[PDB]
Amino acid sequence: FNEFKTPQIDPIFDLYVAYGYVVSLIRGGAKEATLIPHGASYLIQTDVSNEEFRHGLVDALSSMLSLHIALAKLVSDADFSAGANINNVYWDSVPRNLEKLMKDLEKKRSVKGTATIPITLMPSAGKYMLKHFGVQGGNPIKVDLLNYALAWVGFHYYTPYIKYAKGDTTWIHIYQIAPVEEVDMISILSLKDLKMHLPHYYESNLDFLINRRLALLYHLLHSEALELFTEKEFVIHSYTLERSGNNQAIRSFEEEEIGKLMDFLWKLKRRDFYHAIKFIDDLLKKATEGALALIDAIMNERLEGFYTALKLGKKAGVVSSREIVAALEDIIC
Amino acid sequence: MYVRISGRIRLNAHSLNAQGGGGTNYIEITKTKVTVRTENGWTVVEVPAITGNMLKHWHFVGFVDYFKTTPYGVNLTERALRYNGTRFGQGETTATKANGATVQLNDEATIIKELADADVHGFLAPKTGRRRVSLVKASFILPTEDFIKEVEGERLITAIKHNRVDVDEKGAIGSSKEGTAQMLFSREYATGLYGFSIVLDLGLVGIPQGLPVKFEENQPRPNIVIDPNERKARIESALKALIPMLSGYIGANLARSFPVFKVEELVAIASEGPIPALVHGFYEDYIEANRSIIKNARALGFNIEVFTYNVDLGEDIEATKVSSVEELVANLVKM
Amino acid sequence: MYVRISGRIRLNAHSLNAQGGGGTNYIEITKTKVTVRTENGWTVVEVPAITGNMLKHWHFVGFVDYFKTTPYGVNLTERALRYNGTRFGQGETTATKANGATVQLNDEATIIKELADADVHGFLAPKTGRRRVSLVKASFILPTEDFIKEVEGERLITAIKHNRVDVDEKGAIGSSKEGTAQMLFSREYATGLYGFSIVLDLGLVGIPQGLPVKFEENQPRPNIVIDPNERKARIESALKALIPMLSGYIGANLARSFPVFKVEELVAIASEGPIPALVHGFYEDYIEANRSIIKNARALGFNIEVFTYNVDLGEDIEATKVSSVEELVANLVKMV
Amino acid sequence: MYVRISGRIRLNAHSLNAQGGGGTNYIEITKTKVTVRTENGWTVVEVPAITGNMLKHWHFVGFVDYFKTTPYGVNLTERALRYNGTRFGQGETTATKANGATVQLNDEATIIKELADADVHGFLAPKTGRRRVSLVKASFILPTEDFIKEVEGERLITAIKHNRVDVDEKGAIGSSKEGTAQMLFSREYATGLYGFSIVLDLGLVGIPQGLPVKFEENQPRPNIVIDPNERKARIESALKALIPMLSGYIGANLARSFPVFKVEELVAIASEGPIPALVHGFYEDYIEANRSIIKNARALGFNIEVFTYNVDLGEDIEATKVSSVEELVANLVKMV
Amino acid sequence: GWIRNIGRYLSYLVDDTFEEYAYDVVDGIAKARTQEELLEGVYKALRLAPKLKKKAESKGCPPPRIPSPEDIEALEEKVEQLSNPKDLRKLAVSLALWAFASWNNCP
Amino acid sequence: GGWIRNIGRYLSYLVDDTFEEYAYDVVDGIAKARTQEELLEGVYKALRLAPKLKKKAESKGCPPPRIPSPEDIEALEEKVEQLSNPKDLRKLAVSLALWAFASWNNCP
DNA sequence: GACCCAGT
DNA sequence: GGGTTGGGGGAAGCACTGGGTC
Repeated sequence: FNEFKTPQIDPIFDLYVAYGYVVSLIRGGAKEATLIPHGASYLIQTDVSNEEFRHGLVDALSSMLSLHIALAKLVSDADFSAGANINNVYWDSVPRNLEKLMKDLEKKRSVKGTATIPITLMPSAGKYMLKHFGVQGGNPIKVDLLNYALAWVGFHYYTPYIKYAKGDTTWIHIYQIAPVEEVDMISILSLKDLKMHLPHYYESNLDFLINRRLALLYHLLHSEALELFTEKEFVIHSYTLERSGNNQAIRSFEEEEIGKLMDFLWKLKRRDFYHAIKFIDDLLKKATEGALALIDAIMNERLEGFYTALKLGKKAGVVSSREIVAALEDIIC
Repeated sequence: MYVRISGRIRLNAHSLNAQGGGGTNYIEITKTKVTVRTENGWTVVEVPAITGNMLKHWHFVGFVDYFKTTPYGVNLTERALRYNGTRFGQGETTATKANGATVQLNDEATIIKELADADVHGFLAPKTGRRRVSLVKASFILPTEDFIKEVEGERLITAIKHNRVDVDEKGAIGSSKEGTAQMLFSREYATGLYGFSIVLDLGLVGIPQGLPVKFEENQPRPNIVIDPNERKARIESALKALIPMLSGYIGANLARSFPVFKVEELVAIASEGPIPALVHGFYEDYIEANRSIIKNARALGFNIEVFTYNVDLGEDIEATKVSSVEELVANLVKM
Repeated sequence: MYVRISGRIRLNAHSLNAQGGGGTNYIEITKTKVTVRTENGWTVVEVPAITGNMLKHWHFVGFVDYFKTTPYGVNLTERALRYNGTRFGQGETTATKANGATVQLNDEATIIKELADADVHGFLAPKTGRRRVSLVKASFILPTEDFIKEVEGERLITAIKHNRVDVDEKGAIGSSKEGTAQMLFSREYATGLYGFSIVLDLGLVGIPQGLPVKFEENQPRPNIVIDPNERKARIESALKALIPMLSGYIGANLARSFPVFKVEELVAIASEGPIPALVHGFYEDYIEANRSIIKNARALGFNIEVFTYNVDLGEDIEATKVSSVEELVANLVKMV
Repeated sequence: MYVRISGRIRLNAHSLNAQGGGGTNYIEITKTKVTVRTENGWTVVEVPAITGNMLKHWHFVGFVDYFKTTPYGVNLTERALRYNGTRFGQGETTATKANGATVQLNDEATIIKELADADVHGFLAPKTGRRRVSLVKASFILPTEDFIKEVEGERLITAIKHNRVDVDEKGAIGSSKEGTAQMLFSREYATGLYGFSIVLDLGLVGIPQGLPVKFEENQPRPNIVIDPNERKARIESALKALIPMLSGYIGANLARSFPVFKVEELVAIASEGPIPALVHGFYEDYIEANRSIIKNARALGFNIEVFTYNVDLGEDIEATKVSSVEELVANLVKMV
Repeated sequence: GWIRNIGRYLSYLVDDTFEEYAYDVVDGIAKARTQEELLEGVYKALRLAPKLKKKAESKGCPPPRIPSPEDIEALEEKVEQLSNPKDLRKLAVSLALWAFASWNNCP
Repeated sequence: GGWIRNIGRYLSYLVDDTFEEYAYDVVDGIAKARTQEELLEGVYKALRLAPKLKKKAESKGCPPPRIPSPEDIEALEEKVEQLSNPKDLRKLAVSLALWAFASWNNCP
């Protein structure tokens, strides 16, 4: 039993850094591991040595550099380079740190530098803090390279994100699952499957990505991952990085729960599968304003939401399959 | 002087606390969550709530409106008339009044006298410190869980589309290159029964918090560093600023929504000295709890006058039957 | 000079405020959930309603029509005369005057000195950055609580199908692919004891937000940009824009719906000063509220002018028994 | 020049404005829910009514019929000559002139110059986006509130069942097995003391809405794209279109319809300036509302002429006693 | 469940294969809350039987099957004791939900 | 309870085919009524066409229609007097008219 | 406190 | 009852104060 200590800085940043510990220990084995939740600490309990932890990190960063150099001061189009990154100054600074550990971890040397965390990994960051009177200069939140590198590895593989640019503006929505009572390797590895690599949709037909609460449904639709949430308990945390008119700021940040959405989709896509995706995609593409009434009815069990969306969507175009109607009444009864 | 108003409000179909419209087209209204106890458990609902920043901004708006009536309207900052509410800055030491007078930031004594807006809501000056606490405090406007107990569902969010017609040099319609402004967006309006609670601190108007008392004749008296006759006028300028609240001037989109506003029930306490707030207009047990809190303050030596509007509030309390906010103000302006 | 009008209207047979789109059949009417009692708790009930946007647009339409007759009608936006409410949208850096001139976009007062549209309904200047708060505030149109309590919400919506007769020159209507754009569409119509609570703030006309006062000898004097006679004429036109509100020009689709109207109980308060808004007519027991809003407010030192119709009040205040809204606004334009 | 007509008429067993059966035989009539005062409380009841689409279509038919009389009837629409009310259905970019020429839909002024019907009735050109709101507003046709109070509805439907006779050379009715036509369908008809109200905005004919005035010398001067004689002829045709609006050419069912439909009382106002619309006949107390709206308006220095029937509107009103319906628009047209 | 045999008739008035497109009845039945408009709305849907009977024959497919009266009373016997809106909406919304289906029987 | 189906079977013979009799006016008036008085008027108008339909079915080969029992008349009479409020009057006004359209085997 | 940046 | 049409196209957020570095 080693019980790797995890520093507590931010409830969201600590989620990313601690939840990203598993991607390295899997590369190094670490059989019989667990992750005890603490709300924000989220401590890993594993009976493994510290030496293989760096062997996990070197493989993870080799994968990161292979992804980065493949696409294209050099700026890629990956999650850690330009996908979820809203600030251009971190388009090249972030990879430079990632390759920097190649001169530090390969020959078994500890970290000595300390970098600046961007807003994408942790929204509470910024430039203008308040201590006693007025503001300051730069970013007072400075993160050591050890905890800095452990966040991007968990961010790229596990937590998904949706990007919808439409030319000058840009909307980035980031969702992540946080365990709250217990979790094991069965769930944390399964959550990795939800990641959407290169979620660059653009055009104009795919406008349904408006609003975060509507983009989460589209992200979840095409990922029929593990449905363990019917017996487990998990929470979804989401945040947006709006860049309307080249104005990088956060305008939407809400806390919801994913278990009821899991149950809704699990109970919906059971009688048939061919027509359910077609129906939901049609209502999302055509009934842009109507799918909000459908998504809102899920976290509160709203009866009128199950009808308003269908009413507003049928007028444009809807297949309206038979087996899916019986799926809604399975939740209703 | 020291007035605590609270109660329940029935307003519906109102656009308050929108998401802007910088690039988002569907302007969905803010959505909140509230817990409610039922069937030996707790359940939540996605119901909107309005922040009290709207209430504070409208108090600021009404303060200058009722301050321009009296001939004492000279002592007011220029930024207050344009609804700025910046209150100087990290390096701004001079003030911009209606006549252009300059004010030096050295202490609250020379600030609350020459300026009136900076005293009700406070100010700050990081260059020289001297922060002023807001004398008026607002509360978040959220729907009561009694309405949830009797509803626990329904849409209660009216989504309506609005169109902005546009014309060309002769009446043509463009798509993406003709230079048109045709737009088709959505607006969500909120309904339900909410609650309100406002506290006023008129005892610190013209009296600095650092030296609230004179204390030079072995007799503690209020340290009114301003002229009493205009201090009394300033009392009403802030007391009547809550009148527009009880009429409909709440939130934004007033030109296009103007919430259907009518208070069903309220309770207030007025006193010469500091007094506790009764209850937020949220919990079901908001009457009897007040029935307790009054007897929790009378035994301590507080000359509290209770004003009730559409509530019996028992019979032992010497409450006054109030039928509107205006006669409450008229009964408070005397003292 | 702030005036508050609030009252009832037996507005019925109207397809106003309709949610439909080109590619959307069955153009249906707006429905707003409301809170009522129905001898029980504060329950929620569905009922058709009308948006205040519409009322604002039709107030603009009436205001420009009544401002045409004014001798200073040349000082108005050309697009305003085109029955268009697009006041400084996106795509242009300036507007066009009625005579064909333009408007310059740095100072707020110079925008409204030769234009009477942004001085009566506000404006927005995207590229420049400046903005102006609105003058007239319109409320939603909701029926009385007791009306929907007695009928407990029995549909209250009538859907009528309408079609055209687009027959070809030969005299036959065959296939869609034939070229006959002829079809069946449905319109929803509603009824009820609706209510409105429009408010106007004529004390801010010609007063720029940046520099509302001058204080050249340190005296109370708001900074007016237009001539006082021009300001009086603009205020009179704004007040005269209220007659079409009850005259049937509530909403669009008058060519096919033109809802029926009748002057119900109305209350108007105006005393040329800061005045609180009135109580909306959506609540059945609001009349007694009007017996307490202005009962003691008159004793506060305000020369409140009250004009009432179809209500006896508490027979204790100086409430003028005005016949209709045109006499009401005639009594208002004579005191400015 | 603006005109407002309203009043009370009586209909007896008319099948005007029906949904259009379909396979179904009972040809269900359009039912509209309206408010009823009632000594107990405000209730709602459904009654058969007539939509405004009809009134507008029949007004257009009368307008084109009386415009054919004028020598300048060449500048018309081929669809208008064919009694078609549709305006540029999607599928064609340009249009066809009634003379047989082709009308280019690129300028609103040219469209209104070459199309007299679309100038007053508006149009819709989604292909090029040309829009113009109609100068005529038509309301519904509803029974008055006092009528419903004194009759309580009593389901107010007269159902008569008809058949179709298909007699061939053999003279066999058949059994719907060879290709015959022997079926039984039902048509219903409605009666009641209804009301009418139509608004005419005859001040924009010949003037595009995009450019209402020229202001060549900073003076009010409307810009007309046509010669004044054509404008006067169009005004005369529009005024004469209202004469059949109370004669019987209202509704549909041109094979069984045309009930009595004679006016019992009518009220009208006419003035070149902006004037309010009179109360549509629906209520038992609209007479004094109209009296006030026509009396107080004259106090504002408005050159407005009021015509009335049946009700003299007291002795203080100088309104003449107009008996028929053509003399009203006639006295209006001599005063231009 | 006496629902699968009645929802297909409600679906007959929304499907594209039968172009009559009457959503007024669906809107009336969806927003039925207290005691009466739920029974009144379903009347409008069940009345338009001829429409569908003629429209199916006008194209070639067999006429639609009218729901059997063996289970209609299940709504009347259930709406009585379920007077409160707590569980009455719970089935009123499902009645309108089952109206938005395809039921492709007219190829 | 029990008589609703019996009266609905009778009302079914007025809207079904194989009878050449289609009178929707009365069935429309029975359901979407406003006052208790017109309910029994519509019931009478629907019930009046008993003898004209009791004989044509057997002539066309269909079994004769089963006339509703006179005992159900007592129930429908005694249900309406004590219930005068319009709140729960429309539900019974439309309950009997609902069974007019069903799958009754009128002509097997 | 003046610099920085993007791809259908 | 017996057939013709079920939207039609156009619009379905611009500008506006970007927040990080160094």
